[PDB]
Amino acid sequence: MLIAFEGIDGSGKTTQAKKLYEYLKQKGYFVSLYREPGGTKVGEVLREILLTEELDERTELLLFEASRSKLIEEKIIPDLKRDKVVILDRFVLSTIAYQGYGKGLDVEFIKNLNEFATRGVKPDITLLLDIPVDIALRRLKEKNRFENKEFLEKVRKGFLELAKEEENVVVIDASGEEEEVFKEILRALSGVLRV
Amino acid sequence: MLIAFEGIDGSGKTTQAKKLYEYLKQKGYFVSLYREPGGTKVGEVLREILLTEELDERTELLLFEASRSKLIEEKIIPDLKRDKVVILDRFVLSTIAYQGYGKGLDVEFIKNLNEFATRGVKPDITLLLDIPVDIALRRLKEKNRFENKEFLEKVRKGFLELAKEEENVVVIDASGEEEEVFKEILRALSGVLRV
Repeated sequence: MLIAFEGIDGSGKTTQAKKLYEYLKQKGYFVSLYREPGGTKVGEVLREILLTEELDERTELLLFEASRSKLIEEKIIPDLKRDKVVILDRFVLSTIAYQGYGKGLDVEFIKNLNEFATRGVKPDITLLLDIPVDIALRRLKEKNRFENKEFLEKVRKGFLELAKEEENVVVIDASGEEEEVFKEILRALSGVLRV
Repeated sequence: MLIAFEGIDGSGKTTQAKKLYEYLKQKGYFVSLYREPGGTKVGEVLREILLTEELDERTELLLFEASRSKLIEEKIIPDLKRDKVVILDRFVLSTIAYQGYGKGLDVEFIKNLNEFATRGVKPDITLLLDIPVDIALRRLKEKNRFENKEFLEKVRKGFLELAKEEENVVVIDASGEEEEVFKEILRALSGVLRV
């Protein structure tokens, strides 16, 4: 069982992912929660580089994938083997939406690169937290984060197109309040998990 | 015109601001140098409060802003009208980096409050003296004053985040020696002030 949250910054991926983690453990499941990039010793150091160093979009993409690669081989695959419910804050769709639709890199090449890093491991379900950029931005400012509106509009559209073209993605209206967004997530999850 | 020095404690703001004051004065400009908080009679009164009283972060911000308001209308605006070169040891950027990224207050609100206190008066150029926190702390320690490392790391990052989108902000590598740093400041200044 692999559950992946996707969506633009400010969509509430980290908060909802944590809510789900606590919720499922309480129900008796063995669960893991990882963030991308990061999640492993090597992955976290790369996270630093990515968020502090001046990088061209290509080196950036390669570093995101190397982090993903390490996380997959070191923790995700072994977790799934032990029947743990793995929850990901961000995953493959975001790489495509940001690097592809946002920065202009080739989507098929990104898909091929994602495939390589994850050894073909895909989510049983992907929760796309959709939300208008303006609301996402307000929420980010509350945490003193300021993102590029123009860039995010492109990324938002990218996610929505991806939600149509591929398997197991449920679009969640993440514009509402926390508990309501979370309840909508549980309902989408009732289709793969019994809650 | 107005020149502002910004940066964490130990980045050499006071030392370099004084050096610039001397250099400009010898060149023939009529110069004024003020340090916040303070600069006025009421400001000093607020300065002691800020230094000798337990205050929540919101009250602290309002008193800083009040000292700035008084200094702006009593000295700075009149100085600028008289074509005096005004040099500031600390200014609006520091308030944002410290109270916002440092203590967690709303960055957007702080910027708005900055604007109100200054009546819109902004620097022709802002010199952000960037330096690694451990180096600044070393320098502060040799003066036998100690600052919070965890806090400054947040503040330092804050200053750099601001430097990316705030107007007329020049990042000076303040990790160098005194004369080479001042040389950099003078080069940075040549773009707005033909000394």
